[PDB]
Amino acid sequence: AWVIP
Amino acid sequence: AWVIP
Amino acid sequence: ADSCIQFTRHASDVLLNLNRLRSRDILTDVVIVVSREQFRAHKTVLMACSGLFYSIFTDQLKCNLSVINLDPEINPEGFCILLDFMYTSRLNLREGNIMAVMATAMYLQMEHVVDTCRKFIKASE
Amino acid sequence: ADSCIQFTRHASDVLLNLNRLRSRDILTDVVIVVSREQFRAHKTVLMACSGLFYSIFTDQLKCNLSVINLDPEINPEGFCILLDFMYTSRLNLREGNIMAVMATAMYLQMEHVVDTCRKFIKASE
Ligand SMILES: [Cl-]
Ligand SMILES: [Cl-]
Repeated sequence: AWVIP
Repeated sequence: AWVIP
Repeated sequence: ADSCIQFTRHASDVLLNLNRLRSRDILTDVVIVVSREQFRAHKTVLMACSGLFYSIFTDQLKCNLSVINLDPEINPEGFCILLDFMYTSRLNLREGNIMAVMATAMYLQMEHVVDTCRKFIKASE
Repeated sequence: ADSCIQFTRHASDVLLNLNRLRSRDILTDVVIVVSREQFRAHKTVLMACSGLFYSIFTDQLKCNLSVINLDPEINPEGFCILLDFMYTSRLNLREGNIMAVMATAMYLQMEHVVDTCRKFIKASE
């Protein structure tokens, strides 16, 4: 996997 | 984009 | 073949176009009903994202249904957030919805979402 | 929302599962016929990848067809390579098939494939 897009 | 996977 | 080249952006462009089809209501083939809230979707996208929908639409009788009613305990906003995630890879996870999103992801059998929800909850405990 | 988190692998996992559905012939809803070779596929994936199929399946009459016959000049192997690319992001581009793949991609309106074909041809000239 999860990220800040 | 195109790459060698 | 081991001689293939790969277009990096292809899978995300396909997903972006499937979402466009959903917004324009093109070739949607099922209505998911969540406590009287209705959501139109594509069965193949639901099956590709959710273990529950994979089980539903591979059943010889349910594969033909045009309406699927979810358990009344499922929160419609939680389902909406998960359906948006299926079509975009983006999860609108907030303090006010995390419990509903986690419970909905457990029911839909969306393990990566359950995992991030557990991590965010553990961080706040 | 601007507060979303994103699962990087989601779009490729969705595409991998749509390909699995295609291999198992699950919920395929159209047969594409190319010089008597038949290919089963999902209309939504075809529309998401090809400008030609987007135009076809948004037509009020053709959207309902279960068989689509392509122009007899289209090479079945070229179509097969492009259909595999639609479902996997991988293009099996070889000296022996590049002209057929390029011509098929021009017909299907798959501009990124046309572009790489032009580059590979230009490199060999
Ligand atoms: Cl997931
Ligand atoms: Cl393309």
